[PDB]
Amino acid sequence: SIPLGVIHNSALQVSDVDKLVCRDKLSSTNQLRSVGLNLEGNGVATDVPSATKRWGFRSGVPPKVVNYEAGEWAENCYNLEIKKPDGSECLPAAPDGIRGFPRCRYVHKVSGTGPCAGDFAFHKEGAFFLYDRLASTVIYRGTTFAEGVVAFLILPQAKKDFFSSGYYSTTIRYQATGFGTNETEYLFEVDNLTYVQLESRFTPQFLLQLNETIYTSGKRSNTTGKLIWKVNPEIDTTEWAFWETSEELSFTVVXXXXXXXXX
Amino acid sequence: SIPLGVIHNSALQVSDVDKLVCRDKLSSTNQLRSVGLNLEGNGVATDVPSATKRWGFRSGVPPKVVNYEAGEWAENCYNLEIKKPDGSECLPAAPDGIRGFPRCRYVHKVSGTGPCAGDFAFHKEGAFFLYDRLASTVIYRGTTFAEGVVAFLILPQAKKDFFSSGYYSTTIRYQATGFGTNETEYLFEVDNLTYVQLESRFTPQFLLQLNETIYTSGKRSNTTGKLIWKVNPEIDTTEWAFWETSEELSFTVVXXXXXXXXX
Amino acid sequence: SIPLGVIHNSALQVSDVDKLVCRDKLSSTNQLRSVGLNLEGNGVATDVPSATKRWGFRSGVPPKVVNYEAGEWAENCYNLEIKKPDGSECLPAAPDGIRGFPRCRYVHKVSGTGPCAGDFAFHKEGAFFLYDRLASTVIYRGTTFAEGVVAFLILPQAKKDFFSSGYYSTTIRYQATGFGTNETEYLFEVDNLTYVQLESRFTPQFLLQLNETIYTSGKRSNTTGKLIWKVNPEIDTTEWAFWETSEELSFTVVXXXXXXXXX
Amino acid sequence: EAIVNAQPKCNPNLHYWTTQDEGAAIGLAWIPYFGPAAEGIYIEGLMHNQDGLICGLRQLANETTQALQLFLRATTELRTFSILNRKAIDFLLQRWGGTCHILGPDCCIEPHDWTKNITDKIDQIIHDFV
Amino acid sequence: EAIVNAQPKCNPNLHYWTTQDEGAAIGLAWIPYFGPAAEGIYIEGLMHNQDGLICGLRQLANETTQALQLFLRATTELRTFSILNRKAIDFLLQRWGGTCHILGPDCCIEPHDWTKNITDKIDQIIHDFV
Amino acid sequence: EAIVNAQPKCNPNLHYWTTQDEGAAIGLAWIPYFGPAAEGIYIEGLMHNQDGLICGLRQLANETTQALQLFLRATTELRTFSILNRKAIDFLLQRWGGTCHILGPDCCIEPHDWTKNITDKIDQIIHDFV
Ligand SMILES: *[C@@H]1O[C@H](CO)[C@@H](O[C@@H]2O[C@H](CO)[C@@H](O[C@@H]3O[C@H](CO[C@H]4O[C@H](CO)[C@@H](O)[C@H](O)[C@@H]4O)[C@@H](O)[C@H](O[C@H]4O[C@H](CO)[C@@H](O)[C@H](O)[C@@H]4O)[C@@H]3O)[C@H](O)[C@H]2NC(C)=O)[C@H](O)[C@H]1NC(C)=O
Ligand SMILES: *[C@@H]1O[C@H](CO)[C@@H](O[C@@H]2O[C@H](CO)[C@@H](O[C@@H]3O[C@H](CO[C@H]4O[C@H](CO)[C@@H](O)[C@H](O)[C@@H]4O)[C@@H](O)[C@H](O[C@H]4O[C@H](CO)[C@@H](O)[C@H](O)[C@@H]4O)[C@@H]3O)[C@H](O)[C@H]2NC(C)=O)[C@H](O)[C@H]1NC(C)=O
Ligand SMILES: *[C@@H]1O[C@H](CO)[C@@H](O[C@@H]2O[C@H](CO)[C@@H](O[C@@H]3O[C@H](CO[C@H]4O[C@H](CO)[C@@H](O)[C@H](O)[C@@H]4O)[C@@H](O)[C@H](O[C@H]4O[C@H](CO)[C@@H](O)[C@H](O)[C@@H]4O)[C@@H]3O)[C@H](O)[C@H]2NC(C)=O)[C@H](O)[C@H]1NC(C)=O
Ligand SMILES: *[C@@H]1O[C@H](CO)[C@@H](O)[C@H](O)[C@H]1NC(C)=O
Ligand SMILES: *[C@@H]1O[C@H](CO)[C@@H](O)[C@H](O)[C@H]1NC(C)=O
Ligand SMILES: *[C@@H]1O[C@H](CO)[C@@H](O)[C@H](O)[C@H]1NC(C)=O
Ligand SMILES: *[C@@H]1O[C@H](CO)[C@@H](O)[C@H](O)[C@H]1NC(C)=O
Ligand SMILES: *[C@@H]1O[C@H](CO)[C@@H](O)[C@H](O)[C@H]1NC(C)=O
Ligand SMILES: *[C@@H]1O[C@H](CO)[C@@H](O)[C@H](O)[C@H]1NC(C)=O
Ligand SMILES: *[C@@H]1O[C@H](CO)[C@@H](O)[C@H](O)[C@H]1NC(C)=O
Ligand SMILES: *[C@@H]1O[C@H](CO)[C@@H](O)[C@H](O)[C@H]1NC(C)=O
Ligand SMILES: *[C@@H]1O[C@H](CO)[C@@H](O)[C@H](O)[C@H]1NC(C)=O
Ligand SMILES: *[C@@H]1O[C@H](CO)[C@@H](O)[C@H](O)[C@H]1NC(C)=O
Ligand SMILES: *[C@@H]1O[C@H](CO)[C@@H](O)[C@H](O)[C@H]1NC(C)=O
Ligand SMILES: *[C@@H]1O[C@H](CO)[C@@H](O)[C@H](O)[C@H]1NC(C)=O
Ligand SMILES: *[C@@H]1O[C@H](CO)[C@@H](O)[C@H](O)[C@H]1NC(C)=O
Ligand SMILES: *[C@@H]1O[C@H](CO)[C@@H](O)[C@H](O)[C@H]1NC(C)=O
Ligand SMILES: *[C@@H]1O[C@H](CO)[C@@H](O)[C@H](O)[C@H]1NC(C)=O
Repeated sequence: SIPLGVIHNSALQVSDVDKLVCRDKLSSTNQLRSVGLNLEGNGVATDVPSATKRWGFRSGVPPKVVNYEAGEWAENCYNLEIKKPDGSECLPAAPDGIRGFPRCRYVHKVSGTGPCAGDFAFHKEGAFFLYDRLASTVIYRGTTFAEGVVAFLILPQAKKDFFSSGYYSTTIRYQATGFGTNETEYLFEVDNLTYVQLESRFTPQFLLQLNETIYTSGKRSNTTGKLIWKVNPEIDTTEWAFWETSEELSFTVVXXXXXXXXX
Repeated sequence: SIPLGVIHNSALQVSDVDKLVCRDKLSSTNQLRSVGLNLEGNGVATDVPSATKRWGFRSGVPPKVVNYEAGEWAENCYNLEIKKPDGSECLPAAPDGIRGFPRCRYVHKVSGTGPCAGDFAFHKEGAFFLYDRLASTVIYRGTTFAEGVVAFLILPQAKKDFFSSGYYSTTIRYQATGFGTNETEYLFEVDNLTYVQLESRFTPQFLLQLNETIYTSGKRSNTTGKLIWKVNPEIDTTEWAFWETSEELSFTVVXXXXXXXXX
Repeated sequence: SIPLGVIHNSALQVSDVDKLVCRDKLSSTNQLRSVGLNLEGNGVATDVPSATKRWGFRSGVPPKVVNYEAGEWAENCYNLEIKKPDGSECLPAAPDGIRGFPRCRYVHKVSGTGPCAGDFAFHKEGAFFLYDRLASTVIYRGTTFAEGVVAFLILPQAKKDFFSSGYYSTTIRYQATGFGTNETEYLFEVDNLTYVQLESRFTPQFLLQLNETIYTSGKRSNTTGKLIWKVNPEIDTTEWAFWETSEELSFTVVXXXXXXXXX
Repeated sequence: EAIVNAQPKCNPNLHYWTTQDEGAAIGLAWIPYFGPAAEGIYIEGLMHNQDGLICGLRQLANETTQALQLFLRATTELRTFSILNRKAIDFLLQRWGGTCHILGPDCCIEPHDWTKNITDKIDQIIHDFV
Repeated sequence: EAIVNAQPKCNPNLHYWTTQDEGAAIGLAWIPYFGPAAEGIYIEGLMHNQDGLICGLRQLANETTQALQLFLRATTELRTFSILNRKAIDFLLQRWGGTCHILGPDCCIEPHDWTKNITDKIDQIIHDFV
Repeated sequence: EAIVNAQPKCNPNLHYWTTQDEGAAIGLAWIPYFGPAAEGIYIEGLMHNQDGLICGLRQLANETTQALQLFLRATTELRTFSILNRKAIDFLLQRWGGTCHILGPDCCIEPHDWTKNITDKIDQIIHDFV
C-alpha cells in the first residue's frame, strides 16, 4: 500500500493498514495532504556535475505524473536544453499545464549535447522531477524542476500550523558536451564568448562572485573567439549544506584561448 | 468552500458547512447535480456590441475547464472567428471533446479583426463560457458558447421534477473591426457584399426581418463592391427581456457605397 | 444502472440496487474489480473475413474510452492499416498512452484499402476494442486489439483465487481491398510477391503451415511480379472453438500469376 | 445562508436540457454505431418557479462563481470532473469520519425504536417476577 | 437478477493477465529507470469454472455492455477511470447516507452483543436487591 | 511502523509554498481576467522541527517512493489526481464497509452516554415501584 503519515504520541508514523484506530478522525478531505520534499533537504550534492549523474535515458517505460499540493522552496533547480550531435531534441516539450517549479533560488540552466540513448530521461534513484504541483518520472525540455519525493498525510484537525521576505531567482547558465555519460564536460557561461571550466566544488555563490569579478576586472573576451578560464585547485571555494552556511584573483592568458586564474 | 444548494422549509439555501443536519439524506451520487445557468436569465444585454465588451484578452493565466450535467436553452449564443490584422488567429482551437453549446435559438457568429493583446480571452465579470457540458474560463475559436454560471445541488429524493416543440437554430453573421477595444465597429451580413451598420438596440428578430425585407425588396448589392445600409434613429426596433416579449421601409442610396433606410 | 457482479449462494449474480444486503461487506476499494472478457470466449468466428464484418465506419459519434484492470489472454487479435484509394488514413493514430492488447497468440495484421465512409470505426454489436487496460468504442491505426466486453465485480475478501509457460506471439499479415464493404477481398501474405487467396475456413494454424509448406517446397515467386495461390474446396482445414481443439499438397501454375494448390 | 436574488431580472421558468445517463434503450439504439450523433443525445423539460426555486437557483449559480473560480485557479487539472464526488465523500466524512457517540448532536444514529425494544423489555423480568 | 449464460459457447477457463499494483520489489526493480518495459509488467494465472463463475462472468460482461455504453455516451470525459470509486461511494451512501435507525431493515448496526451487555446487566441491580 | 530518518542530513526547517484553495478575495481579484498570473498564486510559510515532524516527513517522503512508483507503473492514467480521494474512501470502507457490531474492536460506535441514558433509567421503574 502507499504509506500515509499520521501523528500519534507527538510523533509522525506510517498508518498501519491492518489495525483500525477508532480515535483517528478524518472529518474532511482537507485533512488529507500531499507534499513534495526536495532531495536537497537530505544532503545530496547539488552541483550540476553531481546532479546530472543521477539522471539517465531509457526506452520502453511510459512516463507518469502525479500531483502534489504543497512544496518546499528550493535552493537549486535545473532546466535542460540537450540535443544530440545531429541537432535533434533529447527531451520532450512540456505537456499542457506542466510549468516549472515555482520557488528556486538558483536555476542551473544547462545547454549542450549528449548521445541521449533512450526516449525519456529518468531519475536513477527512483526520485521524481518536481514541477508546479505535478511530479513526473521524466525530465521535460526547457522546464525548471527540483529533484524530490512525495509524502501523503492525515493532518490532525487541531494543528493549524501545517501549510498555512520576497522571492528572488537567479539563472546560472552552463554549456555541456557528452551529457549523460562518464566523460561529461561543463562550462559556466560568463557571456557568449567567455567561459569557466566547471568543477563539482563550485557553489552558486562562488560562480556568481567569479562572474562579477570577471566583468569588473575586465577579463571577458575582447575577440571573436572563445575564452575559457580555468581555476587551479589552490583557489578557495565554499562540505556543509546550504541551510547551515575581490581583488585577490590574478588572471593570466596562456581560433581559441585557454587560461588560468590564480590566487 | 464551494457552495452547495439544498431545499429546506420550501426554499433553496446554501448548505452550512459548520452545521450538521442529520435529517438531510444523500442516498446516492444521483442526488448531486451540477447545473449551468445562462446570464441571459438575469437580464443582461445580449446584443453583440454589449456582449463582446464583457470579454477581454489576458496573458499569464492558464485556462480551466469544469463539467456541468444540465443546462438551459439559450436565446443567444456566440461564435467568434477573430484574427489580428496580420492574419494570425486570436483564439485557440477547441480542445478535443469541447463541442458547442447544444441549444441556441440565435447563434451570433462574429468574424473580423482586433489587436487581441493577450493569449486567451476571459470573461471580465468572472462568468464562464458554457459549451457542451463543459464550462471554460476562456473562449475557443469557432465554437458556439453561452455566457453562464454553474450551481451545485443536493436534490431531495422525493422531488422528481428536477431535470427529468422541436429545436430550431438560426445563424446571424457579423463582421467586426477593432474587436475587443473601445472603438469596435460591427456590420450585420445580408450577403457577402451587402451589410447593415449595427446598433446595440437591434434584436435578432429585427435583424432577420430587415434581412428578409432587403432580399424581397431587392436592395442587395448588384455590383462588385460593398453596399453598407444604415438605419437612422427614428426607425422602430424591439427595454424588455426575451421571455416576457413590411412595405413601410424606404431605401435610398447616397469603390464603396453607403446608404440610408428611412421610415 | 451499470451492473455489478456479486457472489451469493455459490453463484454470480447482478447486485440489486433496490435491495440493501447488510451482510455484503466492502472493506476496501481492492474488493472492486473491472475485468475485460474476450468475445472469442463466447464462440464468435475469429477469422479475418468474419471479424471485420462486425466493424463499421460512422461519423457524428465522439469516441469514448474506459479502463479495465485485468484481461484475458487472446488467441486472436487484430491490427489495421487501412487507407482510402487516395492514400489518406482511414483510422486515427493511437492517443497518448493507448498501447496494444498485451497477450495475443496470433496478431492478424491487415493492410489495404476501403471507402471508409465515416470518421471512426465502431463495433456493430456494441462491443469494445480492448487495448492495454483501456477499452475503446473505436479502432485506432496500427494498434493491436481484442474484441471484448467489460464486467464490474465486488469480490468476496475470502476468495483470493481471483486475479492473483511463457508468452509467444505470431503476426499473420493480410492485404485487403474494399475493406468494410460487402465485396471485400483478402490475401494472406507469404512474402511481398507471394500470396494466398483467403477463405473464412482457414485457421491461424493452417495459414502458418501453408506458408511454411510454400517456403520449403519452393513455391514462392521467382519473378518481379505477384504470385497468388488458390486453395480449391476439397483441401482439408481445421466447427470447433480454439480451447477444445506436409508432402501431400501439389502446386500447379495456370504482369500477374494465378494458380491452384491441390491435394 | 438564505438565497436572496439580487439580479436585475429573473426568468422564472427554466427550459432545460440534459442527457439521459440511463436511457431505456429501444432495440439497437444503445450501440454507438447505430445510435444518435452528438446533437441527438439530449432530453428537455420545463421547470416553473414553485417555492421560488428557479430565481433562487439563478442567484445560487451567481454566488457560487467566486469560490468555484478560486478552486479552479488552485487546481492543476485541466478539466475538473470530481467536485460532486468530493462533496459526497465530505458528506460521509462529516458524519462517519470519527467515533459516533450516540445521543450526541454530530452522531446520526437513531435508537428510538431501540428504546422501544428494551422499554417493552422492562416487563420481561420486572413484571414476570413470580 | 440471476446470471443466465445465453452465449453460443463458453470457454470455461480464464487464462488472465493483470498488473501487480503492489509488487514486493526485488532490489532496484521498482525504479522506472531500472525496471521492466511496458511489456514486462504483467502477471498471469488460470481460473476454472468452480461455481459456474467463469461462464457467469462472460455473461455478466455481455449484459453490462448496454448500460456501460449509455453511460459513456452521456459522459464528456474522454477516458473514464472513476466507475469503481463511484460504486464505492454509492455503497457507502446507500447505508450511511441518512440517519441509521437501529433494528430497521436499512440500518447495518448489530446490537446483539450490546443486548448481552445489558441483559447480563439485568441481574446487576434486580438480583442484587438486598 | 515508526519513522526513522536514515538520511545523510536533515534540513530541520521547511520553508514551504502552497496555493490558497479558498482565498478571502479582495474585490475583483478572484476573476481570472483581473487576478494574478500563474506565478502569483502562492502563499508561503515556515515550519520548524517540533516533535521531529520535519525530519520524519523527509523520511516519510523517501519511504513512500517505492510504493508510489509501483502504483504509477500499474496505472494507465497519464496524470494521477485521485490518491487522496481513494484514501478517504478506504478510511470510510474500513469502518463502515460492513455491519457495525457494537462493542467490537472494528466498530467505531460509542454507547457510553447511551448507557448513562438507560442506567439513569434503572431507577425510572425499579425505584418507582410503589
Ligand atoms: C531514500 O533515502 C536513501 C538513504 O539516503 C537513499 O539511498 C540511496 O540509494 C541509492 C540507490 O538507488 C544509492 O546510490 C548507489 O550508491 C552506491 C554506493 O555508493 C558509494 O560507493 C562508494 C564506494 O563504496 C563510496 O565511496 C561512496 O560513499 C558512494 O556513495 C553506488 O555503488 C551506486 O552506483 C552504482 O550503481 C548504480 C545503479 O543504480 C549505477 O547507476 C552507477 O553508475 C554505479 O554503477 C549508487 O550510486 C545511495 O548511495 C543511497 N544513499 C545512502 C545514503 O545510502 C535512496 O535513494 C532514497 N530514495 C529516493 C527515492 O530518493
Ligand atoms: C452576480 O450578479 C451580480 C449582480 O447582478 C453581478 O454584479 C455585476 O458586477 C460587475 C463587476 O464585475 C459590474 O460591472 C461593473 O459595473 C460598474 C458600474 O456600472 C454602471 O456604471 C454607470 C455609471 O455609474 C451606470 O450608469 C450604469 O448603470 C452602469 O451599469 C462599472 O463601472 C464597471 O466598468 C468599469 O470597470 C470594469 C472593471 O471590471 C472595466 O472592465 C470597465 O472597462 C469599466 O472601467 C463594470 O462594468 C455590474 O455592474 C454588476 N451588476 C449589478 C447589477 O450590480 C455579478 O457580475 C454576477 N457575477 C457573475 C460571475 O456573473
Ligand atoms: C451479448 O450476447 C448476445 C448473445 O450471444 C449477442 O447477441 C447478438 O446480437 C447481435 C445484434 O447486435 C446479432 O447480430 C445480428 O444477427 C442477425 C441474425 O443473424 C442470423 O441470421 C441468419 C438468417 O436468419 C441465420 O442463418 C444466422 O444464424 C445468422 O446468425 C442478423 O440479421 C444481423 O445482421 C443484419 O443486421 C445488422 C444490424 O446490426 C447489419 O449490420 C447486418 O449487415 C445485417 O443486415 C446481425 O448480424 C447476433 O446474431 C446475436 N447473437 C446471438 C447468438 O443471438 C450480443 O451481441 C452480445 N453483446 C455484445 C455487446 O457483444
Ligand atoms: C565510462 O566510465 C569510465 C570513465 O570514467 C570508463 O573507464 C568506462 O569504461 C566507461 N564505461 C563504459 C560502460 O563503457
Ligand atoms: C547570446 O546568444 C544567444 C543565442 O545563442 C542570444 O539569444 C543572446 O542574445 C546572445 N547574447 C549576447 C550578449 O550576444
Ligand atoms: C555576470 O555578471 C554580470 C555583471 O554584473 C551580470 O550582468 C550577469 O547577470 C552575471 N551573470 C549571472 C549568471 O548572474
Ligand atoms: C582584453 O582581453 C585580455 C585577455 O585576452 C585582457 O587581459 C584585457 O584585460 C582585456 N582588455 C581590457 C581593456 O580589459
Ligand atoms: C478608449 O475609450 C474611449 C473612447 O470611447 C477613449 O476616450 C479612451 O481614451 C480609450 N481608452 C484608453 C485606455 O486608451
Ligand atoms: C461568401 O464568402 C464565403 C467565404 O468568405 C464563402 O464560403 C461563401 O460561399 C460565399 N457565399 C456567396 C453566396 O458568395
Ligand atoms: C437573409 O434572407 C434570405 C432571404 O430569404 C435568407 O435566405 C437568409 O437565410 C437570411 N439570413 C439570415 C441570417 O437568416
Ligand atoms: C440594384 O441596386 C440598386 C442600389 O444600388 C437598387 O436600388 C435596385 O433596386 C437594384 N436593382 C433591382 C432590379 O432591384
Ligand atoms: C452489398 O451486398 C450484396 C453483395 O453481397 C449486394 O447484393 C447489395 O446490393 C450490397 N448492399 C448495398 C446496400 O448496396
Ligand atoms: C516488404 O515490403 C515492406 C514495405 O512494404 C518492407 O518494409 C519489407 O522490408 C519488405 N520485405 C522484403 C523481404 O522485401
Ligand atoms: C512463413 O514461413 C517462413 C519460412 O520459415 C517464416 O520465416 C515466416 O515467418 C513465415 N510467416 C509467418 C507469418 O509465420
Ligand atoms: C520458381 O517458381 C515456379 C513457379 O513460378 C516454381 O514451380 C518453381 O518451383 C520455382 N523454382 C524453384 C527452384 O523452386
Ligand atoms: C425486539 O422486539 C421483538 C418484537 O418485535 C422482541 O420479540 C425481541 O425480543 C426484541 N429483541 C431483543 C434482542 O430482545
Ligand atoms: C459490558 O461487558 C463487560 C464484561 O465483558 C462488563 O463488565 C461491563 O460492565 C459492560 N459494560 C457496561 C457499560 O456496563
Ligand atoms: C435520555 O436522557 C434524558 C435526560 O437528559 C431523559 O429525560 C430521557 O428520557 C432519556 N431518553 C430516553 C429515550 O428515555
